[PDB]
Amino acid sequence: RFASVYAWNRKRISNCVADYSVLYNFAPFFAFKCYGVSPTKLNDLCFTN
Amino acid sequence: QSYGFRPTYGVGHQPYRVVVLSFELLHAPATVCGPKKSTNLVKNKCVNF
Amino acid sequence: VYADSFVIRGNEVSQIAPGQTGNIADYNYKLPDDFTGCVIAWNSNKLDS
Repeated sequence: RFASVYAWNRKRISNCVADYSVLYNFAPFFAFKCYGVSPTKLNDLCFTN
Repeated sequence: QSYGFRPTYGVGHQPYRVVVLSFELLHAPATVCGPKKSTNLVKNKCVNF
Repeated sequence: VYADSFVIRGNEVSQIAPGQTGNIADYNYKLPDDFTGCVIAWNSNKLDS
């Protein structure tokens, strides 16, 4: 039930350990353009939120 | 792990056949070349080579 | 010139590139940072089913 674009849900991420490699087996992933940190060098960082 | 595959699976997990062609474009006696008909050699006379 | 051919998962097609990190660019097939060459990819679902 992904929300409509005019009312987009914003899910906050609390404290955890995040590995951005299990994502690739969740969706077809047509486009993965990432405008900040490089997608490949992403498991090696810790985020404020 | 294996790659059992069926048409039922969706986009992104479909097998992409990929071939990379790697060439060492460097100073050496060339082996593979393009389709250009070589001309005669001219000496002691300003030309484009 | 060397033609290295294989077939991989679609989400990993962008991972066959110089200086990338992940399951396939660290453990399966790594491409050098100063790679010069072409990469060609397409689908193969017509028979891989």
